[PDB]
Amino acid sequence: TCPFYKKIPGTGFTVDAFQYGVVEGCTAYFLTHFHSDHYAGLSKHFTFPVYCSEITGNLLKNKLHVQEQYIHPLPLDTECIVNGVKVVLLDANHCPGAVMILFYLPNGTVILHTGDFRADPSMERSLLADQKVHMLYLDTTYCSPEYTFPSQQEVIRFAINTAFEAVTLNPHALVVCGTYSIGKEKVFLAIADVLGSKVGMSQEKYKTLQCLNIPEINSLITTDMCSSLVHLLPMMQINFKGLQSHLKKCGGKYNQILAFRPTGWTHSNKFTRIADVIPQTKGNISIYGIPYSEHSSYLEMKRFVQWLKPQKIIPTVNVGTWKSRSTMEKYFREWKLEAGY
Ligand code: NI
Repeated sequence: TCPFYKKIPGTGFTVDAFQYGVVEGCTAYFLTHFHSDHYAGLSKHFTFPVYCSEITGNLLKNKLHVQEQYIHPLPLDTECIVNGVKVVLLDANHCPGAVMILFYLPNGTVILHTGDFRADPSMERSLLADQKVHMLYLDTTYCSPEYTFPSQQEVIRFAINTAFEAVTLNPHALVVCGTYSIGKEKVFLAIADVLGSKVGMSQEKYKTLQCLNIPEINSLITTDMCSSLVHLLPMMQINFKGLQSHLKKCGGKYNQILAFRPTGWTHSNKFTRIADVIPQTKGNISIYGIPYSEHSSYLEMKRFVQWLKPQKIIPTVNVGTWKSRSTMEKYFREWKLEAGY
């Protein structure tokens, strides 16, 4: 059935709850971002109001074929009334089009649902600063102190410097980047830019990217693989067998591949600095695993919550085991006791 943590009290609202059939009592279905664990169940057959950002709304229409009449895009940073309740969408610093939702309940309670987010100090100067939030529905993906990772800017600098050196030493090397969803576009775009190439990809993936309102996008991507020296492929194909295969396809235009796998966290983070990362190599193929995250580190999540000072926290991730639930709850208490709320 629909879990309680997908339901917003005192409203007829749900959040990221599209795989339970008709949810009894639900008058509006909010969608925080276009990732499949969250949109699961949507299709052209859906006949209830969907509320979301403009970008998420472009992907609903084009990729899932949801009917225009049921898509209700809202602008960010703007007080909006939905079925008699004041809401606000905010940038979640996750993938394109990803939002957090502020609900202002008729009774005076204020609820923030983060969706999926990477907490940032810039959030402390949005409309969140203007009033008190009583309840926080929190993206707890990396809610444990072992989860450190570098800034996004540091990771992109590593990737750009690595690719530029490799191709300047060998102008017949190909660069390949993995993808399985929207997000982490800066990886392949920043590498393409430093190399003076467009990024080459399949028709399906090009269509996906053309929904994202990225400025000057026609100048950065293409479906002509032959004219491009940065290729995007399915994350599944980022391994030695899949890469040798792909190299054969290019017809002797290239004699080396340098590939990037943007992972979330991986255990070499607890030991290794970004400056010290190394590839796995077999022959003329090298694969780099780089920790580009679009979720909060443990310290970023902690700072956000200690700034916000909510009265109650409802986790939306890792809720499936008693061990994880009990661990999260202990961090919440530490944080509250250290900060004094
Ligand atoms: Ni997500």
